Amino acid sequence: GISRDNWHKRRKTGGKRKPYHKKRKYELGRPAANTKIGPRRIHTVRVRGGNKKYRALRLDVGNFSWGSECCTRKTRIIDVVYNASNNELVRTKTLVKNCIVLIDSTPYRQWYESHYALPLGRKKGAKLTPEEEEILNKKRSKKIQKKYDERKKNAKISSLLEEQFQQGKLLACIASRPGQCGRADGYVLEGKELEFYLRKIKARKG
Amino acid sequence: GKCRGLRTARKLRSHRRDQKWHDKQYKKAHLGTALKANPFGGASHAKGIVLEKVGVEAKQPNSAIRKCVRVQLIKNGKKITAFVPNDGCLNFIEENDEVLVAGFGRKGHAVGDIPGVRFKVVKVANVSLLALYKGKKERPR
Amino acid sequence: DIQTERAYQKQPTIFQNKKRVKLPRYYKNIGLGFKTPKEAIEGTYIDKKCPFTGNVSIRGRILSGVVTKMKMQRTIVIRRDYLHYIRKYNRFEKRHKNMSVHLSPCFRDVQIGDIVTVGECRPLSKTVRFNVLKVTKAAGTKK
Amino acid sequence: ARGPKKHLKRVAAPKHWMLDKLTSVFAPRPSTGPHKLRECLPLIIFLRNKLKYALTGDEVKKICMQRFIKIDGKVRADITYPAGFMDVISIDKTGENFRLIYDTKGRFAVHRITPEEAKYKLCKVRKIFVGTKGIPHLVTHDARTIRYPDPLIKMNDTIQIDLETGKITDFIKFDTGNLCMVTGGANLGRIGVITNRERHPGSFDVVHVKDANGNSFATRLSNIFVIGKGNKPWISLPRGKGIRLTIAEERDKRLAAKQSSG
Amino acid sequence: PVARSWVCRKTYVTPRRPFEKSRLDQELKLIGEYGLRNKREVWRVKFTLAKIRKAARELLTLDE
RNA sequence: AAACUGCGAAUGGCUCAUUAAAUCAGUUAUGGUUCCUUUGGUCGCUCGACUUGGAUAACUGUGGUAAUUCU
RNA sequence: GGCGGCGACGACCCAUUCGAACGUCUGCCCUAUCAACUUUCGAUGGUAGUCGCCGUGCCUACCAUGGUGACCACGGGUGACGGGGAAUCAGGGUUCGAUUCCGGAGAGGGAGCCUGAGAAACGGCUACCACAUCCAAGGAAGGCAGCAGGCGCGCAAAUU
RNA sequence: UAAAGUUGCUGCAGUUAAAAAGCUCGUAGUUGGAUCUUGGGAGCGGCCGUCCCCUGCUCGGCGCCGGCCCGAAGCGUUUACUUUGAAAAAAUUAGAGUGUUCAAAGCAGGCCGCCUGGAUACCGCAGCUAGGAAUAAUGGAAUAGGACCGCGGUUCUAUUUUGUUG
Repeated sequence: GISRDNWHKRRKTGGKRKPYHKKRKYELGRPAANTKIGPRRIHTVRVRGGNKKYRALRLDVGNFSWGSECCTRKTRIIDVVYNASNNELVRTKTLVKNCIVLIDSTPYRQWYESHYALPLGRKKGAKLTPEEEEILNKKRSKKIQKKYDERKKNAKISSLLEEQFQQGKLLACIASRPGQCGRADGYVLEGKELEFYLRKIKARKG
Repeated sequence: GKCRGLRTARKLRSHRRDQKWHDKQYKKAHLGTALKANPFGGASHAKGIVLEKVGVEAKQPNSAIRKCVRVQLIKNGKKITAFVPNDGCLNFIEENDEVLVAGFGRKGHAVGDIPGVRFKVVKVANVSLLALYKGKKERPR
Repeated sequence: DIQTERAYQKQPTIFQNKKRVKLPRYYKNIGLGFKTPKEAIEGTYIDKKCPFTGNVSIRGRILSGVVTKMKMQRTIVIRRDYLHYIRKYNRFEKRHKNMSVHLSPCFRDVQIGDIVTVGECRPLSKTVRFNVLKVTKAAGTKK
Repeated sequence: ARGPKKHLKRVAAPKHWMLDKLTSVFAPRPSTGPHKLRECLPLIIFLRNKLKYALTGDEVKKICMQRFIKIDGKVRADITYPAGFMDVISIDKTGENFRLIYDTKGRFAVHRITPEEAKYKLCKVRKIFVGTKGIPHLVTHDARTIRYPDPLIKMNDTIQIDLETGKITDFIKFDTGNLCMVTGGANLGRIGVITNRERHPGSFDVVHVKDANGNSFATRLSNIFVIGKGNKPWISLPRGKGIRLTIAEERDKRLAAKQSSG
Repeated sequence: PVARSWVCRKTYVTPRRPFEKSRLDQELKLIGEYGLRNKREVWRVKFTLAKIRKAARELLTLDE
């Protein structure tokens, strides 16, 4: 059908080719997934060699990695913000590899507040009324409070992530190909990457 | 040759290639003009239908009337004076008879007396003109 | 200085967002006794198609030529002159095959006429199959 | 073709089978297996051409489906089974045992071995692999994935496996002065001591081999197999001993043997 | 794709000049003297010699 | 016997229309891939019923179309 | 009641085999009454994707203005499938190679796809174009560049 | 196809037979002057002919009282050329063997169970490899950012070293 052929197109010299054979099978194109943000719809495709390939068409969660302290969680994908390839694959919210998506923070905020035992996000003035993670900030033993203290000594997070955790939405970079594997896995933008992509979202904004 | 350079292989080759078109035998056999023009269309023989019997005057010094046949071919529909070879063999040919015609010998060139006659008659109505001449076969009637 | 594309440019291997309180650079030895240059290791460029600091392996054929054009970006046109033996006219003819070759920006000072060595690899583009390994500067041209 | 080929033309068959020209359009296409298409010798060609126990390839079907043939310690019932180098064919009802060693010419010959010799065989390793839980793996020239081998064994060493159990007993390491059967190229069937290794980064490493009459020759390291430490082989050798007498000397010895015998 | 040979050569060569009086003389001498039946029979013995002779001359170009 | 299931039907055979750096040949690469089969590995490595479910074909029996390897 | 021998079949993954695919270097006939060609319906690059079994303008989006050429590009012709080979031949060469081996391509013309490890399969399917077959006129069925064989074409080629 | 030295590389012609541009310049193309290792040390055969020699810097073995003699991996201008080696399907061709009754063929066969064969060569170019260094290209030090020397300094840094842990 739609071909992936090296023969349909000109040479170095600019000389057109006469085709010697009709479209082979292995010279194959399948139509683009163009996977969206919605309730999980993944279609299995048979490929060369009787092997499978999962076309995500809707995908709303992903196993994203917070690489600073090496934790990763299944987190909800809420919005596509920026695509470096095509500017029109942001309006039509298409998940591809190296997309800049907003994701939920609450799995990472939960991990931070359970591992470091410090209030992260949480706009200043308010309290926690259920008193669950209020008790998970306090009430440790002798030597394990010392373990949390030794951990607390070097527990500084960047002001950029502090702002994003406060709004409840991190910026993530899709690393998996949701067209191919059927998954929307990736990593969270930090340091120079985050400063770069925030500058590009700011330049596109106005 | 004239350029005896050690690195003159494209000059020596491309020169020969260019000058080989001044050879008459080559140009004939390597253009499409001599073949598209050839009545037989690059065949040894060809069958055609006899439409009239012609008496061609011998070129000169030797002055006899050579009994040829005007032939319309099957393959092209082209018209040909084909010489009836042996003595008194124009009696074996009537009008509207399929004749196998061959070349005369000189590869699309007039041969001796006969002017503008490049072909001879081999068979008449699927019977060889020698067998008729010797009288080993009779004409199918 | 760098990162002028819409996407972020970085080396894929090295991780640059470890918690603190100069970025580290990935390189490799290419093999075949070809020395990785200083500008590959000390430099700040980022090229996926560098045979020293990119995702490409040199295997099969090592060739050479003369750098003839440098107008494409990150890639150059070299020119391989040789002598083909026509056996009829027991002689050679001068023949050439110019090939597009990728030029790693670790080679900062390259001029046309410089005899470049190139290594066979996976196809980097439609017409490129060769990375530059080393550059030997032209006859004289010390100035 | 738009899938795998299933026929082999009699003419396109490898020259070392010594199949005649005129009997059939087709040659027996070796089944997939341990040895390569053009480096093996099918059971049928061993059983009806070399030994002539059969007449036709339907006789070879009758022999093998009585389960009388046992290639390297296990009974096969395929007439086109690729039996290759160092393999041990045990025809058990005749009480015979054959090793497929290359003669001084590129063919495999009828080399009869004793029932004690027929219990082990020698295998060149192709690569060292580290399996899914730090498990070291060999892969031999006949596709044996032998896991937990001795760590001193590296690529281009040979290992002596026992057929019955499939476990390594001894091994020759690829070092200079060791015997070498050449199993590929122009020198196919030569036996000599390895005198020199010549490394080539990227390209193919070549190996010079001195013979038992000082006839030194080179060979690509791919086409080399070590058959004993120093000057003593771990197998029995066919007459000629992979020494490769010249065609002038072959003519001399053949003529001397014919005239002297009568 | 048949299991036949096709391999065949000629055993004779017809001479260039068909009516050399001196050649027709000497070949009919050979036929009558050794009781042969045709000129092909002399021409094939001549061709067996010429093959042997061509082989022998090819060896004389090579060094001792 | 039939029918289901599995496998084969991508080989073989035929032809030379297309095809002029294409095809093909020698030469390398696959550290850039897929691979039924064969061969040898793996097949209580996971910490959580002494054999389960209900269709369908051959079969039996009513048929339709002028007609099919139709159903 | 527990426990066991010798197989057949099936199976994730690895290796091996049979391959296949896409790339490297080098090599092809005639033609200049074909000298400039290729390029915002990709031309040569770069970045990031999509697709693909993978590598890659393979295909998008955005940049860059490149790429090839008298060392003959580009266009045209071929009574051009390529090679191993064949005929002639002192030494050179010239000509041929549709043809049994290897590789390629096609199944009346293009095109699309199902199944499968492997097909863009045609002794598979779906259309269109061409030609053509049964018909109760509503429809159904087709693919001999397989072996025979028939017609046609022819100078030219065998047994249902 | 040879004959055709009537396409001419081998190898043709061009005053008058067909043929040198009207003349000169000129960029690719093609071809390019001379010049840079020679005299010896040693032995055999009967003054002559072949043979052995005219680069250095980690680990070992003919060893010796850190060095020397020797081997191994690596470093050591670029090619072209030539020589060798590796490798390159068979069939075909050349060609070995062998009384298909001869031969074309075939790959078989031969001995009163045994003994054998199914060789070998060639395979233009291009790619790989190791000798040789004449011939032909090519390179250097000339505002000296020239060597080979040991020295004074600087920046980064394997870590050998302070019973173990800063």
